[PDB]
Amino acid sequence: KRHRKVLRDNIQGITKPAIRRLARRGGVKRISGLIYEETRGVLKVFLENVIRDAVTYTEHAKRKTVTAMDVVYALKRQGRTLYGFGG
Amino acid sequence: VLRDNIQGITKPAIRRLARRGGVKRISGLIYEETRGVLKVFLENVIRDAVTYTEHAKRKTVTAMDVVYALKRQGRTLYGFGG
Amino acid sequence: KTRKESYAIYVYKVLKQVHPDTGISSKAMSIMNSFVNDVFERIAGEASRLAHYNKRSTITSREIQTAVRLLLPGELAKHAVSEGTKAVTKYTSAK
Amino acid sequence: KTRKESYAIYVYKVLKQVHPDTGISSKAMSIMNSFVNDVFERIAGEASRLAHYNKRSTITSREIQTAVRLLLPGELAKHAVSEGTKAVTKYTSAK
Amino acid sequence: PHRYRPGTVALREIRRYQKSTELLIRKLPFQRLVREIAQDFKTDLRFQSSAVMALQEASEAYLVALFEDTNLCAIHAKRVTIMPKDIQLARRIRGER
Amino acid sequence: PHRYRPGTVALREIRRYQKSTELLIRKLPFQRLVREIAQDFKTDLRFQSSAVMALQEASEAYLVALFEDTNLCAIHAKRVTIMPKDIQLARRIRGER
Amino acid sequence: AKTRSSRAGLQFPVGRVHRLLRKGNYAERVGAGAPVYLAAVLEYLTAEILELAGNAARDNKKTRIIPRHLQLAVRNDEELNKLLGRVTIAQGGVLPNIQSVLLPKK
Amino acid sequence: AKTRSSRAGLQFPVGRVHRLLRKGNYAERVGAGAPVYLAAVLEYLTAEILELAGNAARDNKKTRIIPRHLQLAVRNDEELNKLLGRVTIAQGGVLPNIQSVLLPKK
DNA sequence: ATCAATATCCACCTGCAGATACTACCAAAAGTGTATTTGGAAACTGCTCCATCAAAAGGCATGTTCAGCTGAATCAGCTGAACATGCCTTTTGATGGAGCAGTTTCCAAATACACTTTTGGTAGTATCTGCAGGTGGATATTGAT
DNA sequence: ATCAATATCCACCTGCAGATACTACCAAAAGTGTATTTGGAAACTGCTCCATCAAAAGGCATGTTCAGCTGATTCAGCTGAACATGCCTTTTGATGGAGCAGTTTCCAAATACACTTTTGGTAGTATCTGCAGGTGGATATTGAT
Ligand SMILES: [Mg+2]
Repeated sequence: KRHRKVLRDNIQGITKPAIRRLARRGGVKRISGLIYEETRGVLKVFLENVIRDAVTYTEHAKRKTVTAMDVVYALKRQGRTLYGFGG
Repeated sequence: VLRDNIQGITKPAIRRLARRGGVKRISGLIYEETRGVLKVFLENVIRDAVTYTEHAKRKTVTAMDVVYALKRQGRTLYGFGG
Repeated sequence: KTRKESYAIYVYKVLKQVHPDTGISSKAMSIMNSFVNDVFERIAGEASRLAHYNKRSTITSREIQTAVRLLLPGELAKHAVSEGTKAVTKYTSAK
Repeated sequence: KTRKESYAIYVYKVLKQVHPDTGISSKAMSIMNSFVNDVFERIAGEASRLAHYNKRSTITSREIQTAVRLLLPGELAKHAVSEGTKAVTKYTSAK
Repeated sequence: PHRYRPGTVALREIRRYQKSTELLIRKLPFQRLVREIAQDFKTDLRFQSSAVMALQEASEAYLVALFEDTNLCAIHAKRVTIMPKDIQLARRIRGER
Repeated sequence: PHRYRPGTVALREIRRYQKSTELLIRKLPFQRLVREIAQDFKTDLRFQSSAVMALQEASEAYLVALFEDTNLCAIHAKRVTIMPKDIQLARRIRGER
Repeated sequence: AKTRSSRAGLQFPVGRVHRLLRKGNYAERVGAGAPVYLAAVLEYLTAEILELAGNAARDNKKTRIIPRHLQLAVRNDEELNKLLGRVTIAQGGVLPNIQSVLLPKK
Repeated sequence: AKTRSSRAGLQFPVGRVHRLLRKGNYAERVGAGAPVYLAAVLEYLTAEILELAGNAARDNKKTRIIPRHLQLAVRNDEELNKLLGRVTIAQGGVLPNIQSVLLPKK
């Protein structure tokens, strides 16, 4: 491979409107303007936790690819069991 | 002086617990709410402990029965075995 | 081309039994498959622990039974226990 | 009559290295014992799962290590891991 | 002719009870309540002494902690007085409801 | 010239999004975010696309549920507007701290 | 020439369930009635969920159960909702539910 | 004869740990270092706690560690508290803590 | 109430995605049958330790009084919802190779079995001491004025 | 402010509950030497599917406008905190007996092994159909007035 794009600030792809939709699914009518940064933070923490575990499984298997099963097993450890992807 | 056993969990004992939990002022209706809550807690745990007892073909609930019930209800307790 | 097993065909049999003109999408089946694996693992685990707690080396239908009463809630437990008792009785008498 | 095992003495030996002039109540020791049994089960349990996910028949130190990483918070993990790799090194070299 | 202000003894008891670890429910009433409840699951039961003890430690830990969350819920609604709704909210959010 | 009153479109959306099941975060942005976070833990990693999808389904289900609890926290405070303090109270009671 | 499933009156696969108990290392030994009893419980639960999911499919004028219908089944049933209270059904959505104070007027 | 613990430089029973692993149905088989590693981890964690619980004894002018000292040790350390976050230490009480709004005015 | 702008609900249609189908085939199953191993129920029984209860301890049910908290009413300021508007970013569909995952050989490692050595739990009798619980008097805190 | 009621602090003393110490002991692990079984890295290579490139579908960013929500202020009234102690429930300690736990037995059921059969998966190429997403057309909801 030649070159490899730098990833930064991607947390900002979780847009104001996408966060409003999730609120809505969650039954929220009115949303303070500070909610959006707070939600980004909370999402970042959730992902760090689940990806860390998922990647740990990947490495323990000696792979370079994160499988759906790595994520499913990480989700199970963390008490957030997911059906629909192989477990 | 005929009286349900739940009521032996008295106002001043419920007040003491609250206090340990940092509570300053307490609505009067709390005492009945707290008894309801305690009853459900004990039901869920005792049900599971007894189920351990029945399994071991015993008539005595051991502390290990309780400790195992607490573990699977996500309330792991230390100091009574296991 | 490694063979990947699932409970799909059985889920489908049981589906035809209860809703004879109803289909199921593969994603819906995937979840049904997960659900069976999940409950299997959870019953089998309780049974595992239970055996150990009682210094038994063997998991019998009696261990499974308790694991069912520990794991499932009231009414589902009552009925699951019928159908498992029923099946073991009918299994023993069928030879 | 039946001998009732415990980690108590090993806990007590370690107390003395860590705090040679300090003692420990009966109840406190029982808690330290629960603690060791609990962490034992948690780590083994995670390790078992790891082996199974990876279709392996064996629980080696790599599984115990990965287990520790997954169970322990940050710094505790890191120091726990180094103490674990340490003891295995020393053990191999020793005849 | 001397009286303590509302909430002064309340604070005093918070400091006292936070500092200690005795159980705060009387043993006997709790013992009966345990047995009563166990009777609906199986009759003619006996309880090790340590079994009843373990149940008490657990319940009080549980209730104490539920009052912490409850108290946070009252404070959230700009109050200082715990109410059943605060206990309800805490239990709902804990996923007990 | 015409207008809905504030809250009318908001309820319209609640009914709409509660009726459907599509993911509500855009796919690619979410993907980058995954790859960024993973990269910080470990370089030269790839992802099965269903892995990313598993994360997205888990992430949105988590966040939607958090907003119900949050929304219950505002309502407890006699408000209808969720604020950061509501998210925080939800997460403390949930044991996420 | 008869399977243990047909011996027990079950659609679910007893041999398979026996096999999966052994290789999962739950205990040294696995009794003969265990995979029978377990396979039945599994069948009982999956039947219960399909019955209710099928109804949700029909209530939406559909013929093919999809995950939304499984979610409606589970979440509308107190006991299934509790059994699966820490599980997430991909593509299931949530139940319609708006809190009262949020609605218009008084 | 010389104990595997002494070989590994450990106060914690490598042998017992090994055995407890076999008769635990964790896997078909068990490598030679797994119990060594596991036992070190347990010793380590035990020490850390005794270190801090002893420190608590000291503060309260005591030489015998009681449950209260394990509780104060565990809940005043962010990491131990997280590990023991769904665990109740019998006879531990709670950390002195009063929400500031409940303090009287100056 | 009336009018009307806008959203919502049908119903009907049509391409095609993805679901049900089927015929060939097979490896890994599950089943069958006979040989050998043993786990745990079953039955007697010894000794904790659990229920019961009398006497000794002491915490709580009671009602009165009023501080100060909760919640209703009111209002200004300004946050956040709605919407119009310009277009950037994601989505969708079609082409190159890193790495996964499936086969096989081979020894480094774990199991097994039996043996021989020690350690760790218990009990026995006694051996020891940290500290909870009580005293006294100095000082802090709270509340009345 | 002062003044006094009461809570809180520190020091010192003391009896014993609960700790550490001990030796027999013996029994049961854990470790030591010999023979057996088995797992999984390394070496190799088919081939899935992940990363990475261009064209088409529509959601995002931004500024403007004002509805109505939040949070401050005030205040009446209701409701929970504080209070004194004789009174009744819990605690402490004394004593039979239920049952749990220790032990030995023996057999029904489980493990093991070896052909024998069945079946659940996939793969190749075909064949069917539920419904998503388009249209237009009839009815509901909302907000101005
Ligand atoms: Mg980075």
